[PDB]
Amino acid sequence: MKLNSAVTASRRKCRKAYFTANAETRAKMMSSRLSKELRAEHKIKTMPIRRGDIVEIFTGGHKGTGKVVEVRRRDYKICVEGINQKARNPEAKPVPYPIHPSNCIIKELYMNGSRYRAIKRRQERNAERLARI
Amino acid sequence: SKGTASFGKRHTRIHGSCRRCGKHSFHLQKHECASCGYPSAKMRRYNWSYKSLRRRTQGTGSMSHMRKVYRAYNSGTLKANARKYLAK
Amino acid sequence: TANKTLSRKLRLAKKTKTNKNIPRWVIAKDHLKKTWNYKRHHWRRSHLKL
Amino acid sequence: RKIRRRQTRLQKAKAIFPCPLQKLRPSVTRCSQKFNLTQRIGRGFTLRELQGVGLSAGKARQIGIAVDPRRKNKSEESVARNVARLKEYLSKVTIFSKQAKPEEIQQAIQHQGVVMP
Amino acid sequence: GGRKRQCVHGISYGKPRNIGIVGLKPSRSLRALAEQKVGRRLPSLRVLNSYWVAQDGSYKWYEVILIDPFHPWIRNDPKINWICNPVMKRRECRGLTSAGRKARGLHNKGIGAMKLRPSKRAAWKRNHTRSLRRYR
Amino acid sequence: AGVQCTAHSWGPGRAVARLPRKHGGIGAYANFARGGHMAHPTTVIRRWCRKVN
Amino acid sequence: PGLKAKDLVGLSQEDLQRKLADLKRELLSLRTMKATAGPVPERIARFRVCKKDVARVLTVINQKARDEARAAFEGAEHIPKTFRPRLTHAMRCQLTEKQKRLLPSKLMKRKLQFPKLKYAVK
RNA sequence: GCACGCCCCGCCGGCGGAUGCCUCGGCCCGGGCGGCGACGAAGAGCGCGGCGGAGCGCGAGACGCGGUGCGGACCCGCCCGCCCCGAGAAGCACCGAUCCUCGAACGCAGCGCGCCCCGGCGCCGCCGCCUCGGCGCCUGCC
RNA sequence: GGCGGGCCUGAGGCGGCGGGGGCGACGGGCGGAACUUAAGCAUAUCAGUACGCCCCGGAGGAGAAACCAACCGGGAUUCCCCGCUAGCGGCGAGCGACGCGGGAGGAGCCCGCCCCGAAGGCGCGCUGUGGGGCCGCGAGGGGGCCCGAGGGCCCCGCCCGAGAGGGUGCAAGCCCCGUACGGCGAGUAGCGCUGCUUGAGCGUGCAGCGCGAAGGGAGGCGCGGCCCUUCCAAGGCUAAAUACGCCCCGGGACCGAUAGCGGACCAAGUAGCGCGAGCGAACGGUGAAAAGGACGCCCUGCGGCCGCUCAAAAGACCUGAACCCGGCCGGCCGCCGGCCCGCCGGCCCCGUCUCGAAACACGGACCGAGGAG
RNA sequence: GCAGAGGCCCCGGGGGCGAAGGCGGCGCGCAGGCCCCGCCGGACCGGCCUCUGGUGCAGAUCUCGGCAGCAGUAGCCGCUACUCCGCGCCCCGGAGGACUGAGGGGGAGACGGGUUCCGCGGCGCCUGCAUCUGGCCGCGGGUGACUCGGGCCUAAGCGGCGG
Repeated sequence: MKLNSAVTASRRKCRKAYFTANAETRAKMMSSRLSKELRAEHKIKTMPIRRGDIVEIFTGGHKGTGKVVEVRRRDYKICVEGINQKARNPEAKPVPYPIHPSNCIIKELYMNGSRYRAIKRRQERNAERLARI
Repeated sequence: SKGTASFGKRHTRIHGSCRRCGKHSFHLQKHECASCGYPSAKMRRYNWSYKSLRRRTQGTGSMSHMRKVYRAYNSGTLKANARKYLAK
Repeated sequence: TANKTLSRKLRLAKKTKTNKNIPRWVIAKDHLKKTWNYKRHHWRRSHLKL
Repeated sequence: RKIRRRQTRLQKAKAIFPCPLQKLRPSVTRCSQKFNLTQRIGRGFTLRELQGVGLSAGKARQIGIAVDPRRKNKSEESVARNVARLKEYLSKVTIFSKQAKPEEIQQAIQHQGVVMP
Repeated sequence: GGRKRQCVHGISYGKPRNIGIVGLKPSRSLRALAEQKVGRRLPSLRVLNSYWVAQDGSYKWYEVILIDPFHPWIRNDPKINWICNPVMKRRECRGLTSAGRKARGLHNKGIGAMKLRPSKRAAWKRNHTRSLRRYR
Repeated sequence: AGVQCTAHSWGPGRAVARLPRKHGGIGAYANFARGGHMAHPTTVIRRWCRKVN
Repeated sequence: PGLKAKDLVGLSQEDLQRKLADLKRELLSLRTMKATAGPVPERIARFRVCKKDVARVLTVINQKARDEARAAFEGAEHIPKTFRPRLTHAMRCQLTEKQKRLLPSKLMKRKLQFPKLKYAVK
């Protein structure tokens, strides 16, 4: 059970948080498990999804691997490259099938310079936790 | 003649717009506002209608200065207050 | 009326300026679905300043 | 309300660790013939009761004994009962003075509830 | 003189007990009326107390001591800095002056004053409150 | 609840029912009416706690 | 993105005042072009950048004048209301802690005569 | 008779929005708070977005501007703008300003009109100060 | 009769500062109803209420006895528990405190008077100043079957200081976010007459007026005497315990779109109505994803058709009832009973008051939801 | 019987291998009702014990929503009036025939409306028949003053005034 009474277990209040979250919270909420190779490399279980990330969806329709090309935060869904809806005619624009970030596992990350710093910041806080918090 | 025929002779505005409340309540002959109370300095509020009180009240508008100063009191206006209370 | 005052004319001109339908691009951006302003007034059926 | 009142007492108690929350108050006969032979706690010690222990009103209040200058004893027995009660408190009270020796002020135990009920 | 009720045409329509306009006696003394009148005339100042100076067949004169709460001498004075506190704003409007407290009956203690202590209204509220405890 | 409307009965002689009606004749202030008060509204003064020795 | 405040903060007031007039004249041209655009414009991205640019230059000018004036009236009795500590209306009119804790000499001496002792009860 | 009209041996279609299921909303009950204003409040009017109606939010520096610390890639349409170990999208906090007209509402009216040096120009109090009135109590002088 | 100076009373300006107005609660001060109850109605009650006005504060008010008592006494105020009686009242209907006692919480003081007199807060003042919370990590799941999609089913593990919850394509401790675990005293008292008020009763508290003390007040039946107990009014301050909306935060044996706020719908005090004060709605839900309808055909075109996307059109929307209606399709017509089933036999329109209703008594076109111990 | 609560439902109740609900049809019960089956539907649902109630409708000139017969019914009977041809509309152009008849169905203002004004396009709304019309809808525009009026003066009046 939860001993911090300051937090809410109300279905209505919690759902409002998800539906109406600030962008900075929406981004963390949209996170995906790193692959076991990346877990050994960066020593972090999950990273928030970015645009340039190779991802393997283990979902039911559209299971596959792809690089994210669009992150739609308002719908809370990401669009990898490759995974698309069936096209009515061959001569038509391909529509990406929106996939939940939770339905996919990251295979490669866009390291940037802020992402390197963020992995370091988390690694330090995780080490302090591992030292008997 | 008591009804529709006499409705034809209506062609004047007895109430104009109020400087303070912006409502078609400012009598133009008597120079007073039916709802705002203008030209009185006290706003006209009567507890018999709470619905009227709800229609024009704090919070039915921007509440700009108050919102910012309430937020500031929650942050760092109390500490600035302590410096002037310490005074000289 | 042709002998109006600027302060009556300027409050009436706001209504003429804002009697507009939602821009079509706004409906597309917000997925509004309801495309009627509902604050729009037609001179014959309306009584502004009343 | 019980929770808020406990917290207020706990926070006030913390603010004066050695000092008890409650001041010594006198043993007074419950008023009326219906309770003549029972005693209860009263607002404060008379100045005659105070002279039995040789304490001024200021000193008594500074050492946590309440003082009532309004109360008049009304009997020789009341002075003696209250003078006795002050002597027990004065022996029980320990005054921490001349530089706060932290381990010895920390060692001190706050008395909780009515002093000498 | 005594009060005359402000009812138009001298008529107070209602049950017979409330039909009377000229024999009423004011609820507050003239000493208190004087303080309230000089409080409206000067809302910036605070009212200490009032003394009688003179009387005639139609008018009584009372003299009131008013304190400027924001003067340096008054603010920097331990004896009178209490008036500078904001709670003492318009004391004569709230019956806290001696004359006002005489009208409320607070000049009396014990028997007769038992139902008018925090206020006559507050005693009525406490006495007539129905306390529905959780275990009743 | 149900009593912030201003409704007074139109009365006998308008071929309507006698219940309180608003300005347009919309029924109001009655358990049967839509938007009317409950006939006996719930209260917070109910005894919630029972006593056991 | 347009002007950065850091470049403007370095500039002297005279250069900042020319900078504003040039952006104001440019704004009249940008608004004239929109009026004469007819069918449709090219999004006029320059227009927003130069409306926010006018704001930045005016912002820096105010800080340049506000600080200057705050320094000139520093420690003077009765400084301007704008530079006075913000507080609230009530806080200005509230008594200082010293004035609140001021005591009559007899009440001060007696408080000194019996200090608040710390004591424990067995 | 037929058609109609019913009844319904089933089948199919309208019309309506019941019933279910839900639900970023209420409502009750606890806490916390108690923080507006002549340094211009609350309220109101007008305006402000590249393409802009309502709402919001702002105020001619306008759908915002600056500072500091987070944050770390997006910004609902079309855009164009970012992207890069900082270069800096969304978002978050706190602070500095800007803040049109009305309004306690303050040169006078409410949209028109002054006086006056460039500062300005409302009222009532308190405390100083400056000027000065009185066949008030006097005092010289004449 | 002028001419200056000091005092005193005023006048104009200038400077510094302060006031004003807002808040549907709580709080103080006043002005103050009536419906109602009395089975009528005047006193009474409602009610020292609504409402009007004034005024603060985070609380306010109250407050260190001219107090209660009658004891083998207590000891400012406020608040709670208690007795709810003592009393009041066309002694009718009704109304109504308090002391005890048990708790919460506790804290005391000042001015005038008098003494000194400018030592003071010194342009004043001797008509008296001064002294006496933010930040932060965060555990552990696979295989098969099947499905549009597991979060399902079957086998078998793992993490639990975490099996509160929220999301994710179906019901997830291990897919994600989180959760548990952290870190940095005089025109007065009184009295006389009057009026309001109280349970206060030859007077509970006030008040007008007339009169006006010096030792004085009180002790729940007036008046005169004598005691006894017990206090010191006509000046002021004061924390705590207590009350409470807006707003923020959590929770509920609450409501679930005719319900719950009037208002769940991106614009509700809105749309609309009223000359105005004011009044005041309706409107939730496509899907997992807009994939929001491929292509061919016939159209002058409108649009039809074929089918397409989808798990499904779910096609402007979930489910899709009843009333009512149209096509086809039987049948001949209401209820009850018998029988193969269209014949025979029975059969007034219910609810309602009422001695008595099929009544030419009343309400009821129909159907759905809501609707009263 | 309903809606919730605390339990139970022998490997941890029933459920996308189909929940609630809707529609028909059996069975069971004296009945309130219950069960099952097919179909539609597309995510939840209970049996039993204990508990709680804003707990069951035919009526209230009941509320609110829908909606029938009537019924293709009553009506679309003020202002004398239209016709021919031309894309031919009640539109427009030409030809006729008329009407309002200078207290006008004329040309203009005050007030009240507040964009109705103008040009262009359009018929989905509206134009109680139609429309190719429009005061309707979309788009773009439109009101220029030393001499006209406001502003100024005073009127009836109203406000201000040490108080």
